[PDB]
Amino acid sequence: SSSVPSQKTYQGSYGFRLGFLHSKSVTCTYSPALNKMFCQLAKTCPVQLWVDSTPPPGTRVRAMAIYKQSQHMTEVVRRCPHHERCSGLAPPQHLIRVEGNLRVEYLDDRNTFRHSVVVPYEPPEVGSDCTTIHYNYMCNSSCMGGMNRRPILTIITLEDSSGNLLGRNSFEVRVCACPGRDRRTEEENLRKKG
Amino acid sequence: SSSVPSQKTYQGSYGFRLGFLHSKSVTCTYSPALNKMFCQLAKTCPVQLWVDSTPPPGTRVRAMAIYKQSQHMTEVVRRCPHHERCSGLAPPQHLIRVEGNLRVEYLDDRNTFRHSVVVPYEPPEVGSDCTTIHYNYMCNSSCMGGMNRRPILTIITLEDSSGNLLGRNSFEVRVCACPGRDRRTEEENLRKKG
DNA sequence: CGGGCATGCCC
DNA sequence: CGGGCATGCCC
Ligand SMILES: *C[C@@H]1C(=O)C2CCN1CC2
Ligand SMILES: *C[C@@H]1C(=O)C2CCN1CC2
Ligand SMILES: *C[C@@H]1C(=O)C2CCN1CC2
Ligand SMILES: *C[C@@H]1C(=O)C2CCN1CC2
Ligand SMILES: *C[C@H]1C(=O)C2CCN1CC2
Ligand SMILES: *C[C@H]1C(=O)C2CCN1CC2
Ligand SMILES: [Zn+2]
Ligand SMILES: [Zn+2]
Repeated sequence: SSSVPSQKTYQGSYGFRLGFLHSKSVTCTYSPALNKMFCQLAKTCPVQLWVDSTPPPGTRVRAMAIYKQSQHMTEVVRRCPHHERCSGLAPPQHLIRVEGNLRVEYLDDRNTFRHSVVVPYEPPEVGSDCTTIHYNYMCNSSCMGGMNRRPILTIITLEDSSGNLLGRNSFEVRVCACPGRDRRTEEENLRKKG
Repeated sequence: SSSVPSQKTYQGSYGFRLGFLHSKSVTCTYSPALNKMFCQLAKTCPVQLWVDSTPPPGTRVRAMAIYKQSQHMTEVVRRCPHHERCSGLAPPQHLIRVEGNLRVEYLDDRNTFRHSVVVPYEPPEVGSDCTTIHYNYMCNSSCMGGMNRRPILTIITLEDSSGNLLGRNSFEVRVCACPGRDRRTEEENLRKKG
């Protein structure tokens, strides 16, 4: 009955976890202490999928944004009117895109109105321990009429072809002009005032 | 042949001049030194019309915004996509509105695509030396996808019913959250660095 | 590139 | 209300 998707971590029977590459001026950088990705708008944000056990054929990987703060959780995260107007398969209203994938699907939920982007799950290549997806966030966190400075979480779910939830993980995202500066600022704030 | 309207002051045979009331946190304030109005979005910005001689019946008062800097003069000044979407008679794309007037006309030029807003000229009441029009600016100067931090001029023209230009005056506008702060900052910059 | 201005807003 | 943070950007 809820229109707010769960953000509860569920690593599940397949041992599903997210991973991030190690990285002022940088195009993205991930803070383990904050569980937070800092990245630039319309630029590659790699996310690694790690599993202990192999998902069944036909498993799908869904990404969805939700506002982090309780006061905004019920509002659908959308692209701002400016970036919606300056717009391949991604509807211009969608914040999150996937690049480099020929089987991407963009979904608008008939009941909750929430946007999500889905690609097939593929196991890592021989010798690799993870699968990397290239996400793109098409607005800054600050965009007026869109996220409007409100932090979001990205929720990544592993789902089988039948719709069973196999795993769920989430990370906070700040899309900003200066990821390196802002990560250092927030980590210092955590140490000094958190 | 030009699509850029003239901004040249032409006080003309009727002795046409603009006037402004004397005024942090203030909703508007005019700087004589800068010939610049500082005002808040969607709030009253009174402009006084002064003439030495009485215009003929059917005279009209037109207001139009142009970008002040040479690099942007040829671009039409428009409302940003966010404020256009969150919108009486004024088309949502128009930056400048007039409130309190039952004969307001909003014009989109067929050839130059520029927006303007027009009201009839009315002489001052007995004992008064000027006529006041209440303008509203529907975006901040900073609005992304609109003025985008670029200064504008407002051009006020007195035109007879036949289309003759009787007078022209202009003033710079900064639409901003804190007119009093920003006026003091710019006037200090003028004294120290201008 | 990094230093520092910008400017709506602080929940 | 004013002090000062915010955060894309400096032409
Ligand atoms: C955004 C990511 C990173 O974390 C670094 C810098 C750019 N990409 C790949 C490596
Ligand atoms: C998660 C794995 C690794 O450890 C490296 C970088 C990303 N994938 C493939 C090789
Ligand atoms: C915006 C104008 C002014 O200059 C002062 C303050 C509010 N209005 C009327 C007087
Ligand atoms: C321009 C005139 C004045 O001097 C005062 C204020 C505005 N109008 C009417 C009275
Ligand atoms: C973040 C900051 C930088 O380091 C360069 C890119 C964006 N911004 C301006 C220059
Ligand atoms: C300009 C500044 C003020 O003085 C109040 C109104 C807008 N802004 C925040 C509070
Ligand atoms: Zn945006
Ligand atoms: Zn606007």
